[PDB]
Amino acid sequence: DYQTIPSQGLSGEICVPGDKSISHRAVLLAAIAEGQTQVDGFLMGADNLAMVSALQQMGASIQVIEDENILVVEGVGMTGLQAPPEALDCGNSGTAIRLLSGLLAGQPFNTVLTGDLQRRPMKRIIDPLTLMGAKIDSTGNVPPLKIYGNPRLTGIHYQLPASAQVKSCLLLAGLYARGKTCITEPAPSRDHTERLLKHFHYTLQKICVSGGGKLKANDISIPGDISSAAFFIVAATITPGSAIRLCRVGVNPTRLGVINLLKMMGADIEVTEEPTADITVRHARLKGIDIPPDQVPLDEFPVLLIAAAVAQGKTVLRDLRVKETDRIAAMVDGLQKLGIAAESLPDGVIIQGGTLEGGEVNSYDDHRIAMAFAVAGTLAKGPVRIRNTSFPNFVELANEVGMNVKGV
Repeated sequence: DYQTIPSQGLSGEICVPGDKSISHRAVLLAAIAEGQTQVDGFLMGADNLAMVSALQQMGASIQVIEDENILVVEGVGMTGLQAPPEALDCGNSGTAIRLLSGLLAGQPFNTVLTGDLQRRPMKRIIDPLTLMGAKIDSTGNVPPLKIYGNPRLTGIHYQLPASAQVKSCLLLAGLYARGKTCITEPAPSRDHTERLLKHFHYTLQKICVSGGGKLKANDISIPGDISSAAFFIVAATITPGSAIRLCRVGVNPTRLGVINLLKMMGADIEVTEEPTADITVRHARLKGIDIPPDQVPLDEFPVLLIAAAVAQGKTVLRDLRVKETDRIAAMVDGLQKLGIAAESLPDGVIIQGGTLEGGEVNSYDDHRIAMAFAVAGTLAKGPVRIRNTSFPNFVELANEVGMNVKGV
């Protein structure tokens, strides 16, 4: 159990842990490039290391210097991946299972993808991979997935009615498809895959990628995870006398949703192949807003709801994926317990700003939810108790900047 006590003000400079999505893509692309790549700021979490283990099972040369957050990867070339002796265990990483599916569909061997993920189905990536020539067995529970490598995939044009997960997977398959693979979508979506492809010298057309190119090694620094940054950003925003600076945080437009929304509420957020920046945040009073639906697709959203809880006025969004709709429900419950008049809507949510109270909330064993209520704990009139890996690191960092969190 995690307890909090009202913060007397956040201050100082901190680095947040490396970006998870970029870490995933950096090691996977580096593994098959030509030459040596050094990865700095690699998120040494369980998920990211599950990806490293899978790649090592397929002949990838990767040194893990866990204490320094570095990887020294010796690429094996686009055609250098080899049949793994056993199932690839993706543990809890729904990203690993999706990217590997895209990477492996077109190899000349069979693979089994295993993991802890069954709530999240993946017909959205299997359908298009199958059109490219993939033979994937996804019957019963998924995971596990059986992939019957098809070393003769063919490029396809595929229409996506705003999903970066599918686009990432298909760009990966496209490296191993004959011809061009083109993905068109209604509006831009996270483009970390496109960026790292360009970082490793592969050419793109903006998006189409062609099978037949060659990834070349190129050192990379993983920017801080703006999704992690967001919690400190909101903490600093709502807590009197706070002024903090988050160093080297990635500020890719496709990930700035929360920052954009906080700015509209009146937050004081100074933002000084992947754009990275320093972010300085100072306490500020917020107003409620109408949240535009196109800003949600740009994981951290739960903590924005905290910012809404302490603003003056009503905050509302009308017109989403199920995963987030579930997280919203968890926030509405928790806020209710802390004296906040919140209410779920079939199309979104409606929060009336007021005054956080001390109390108890249920985190639903979700680190993002627990983190969000830790942030609320900074301003809550009394201790907030939470019944919730990365959160212990979150705890150490929080305490260092004046956000009080005791796992006792």
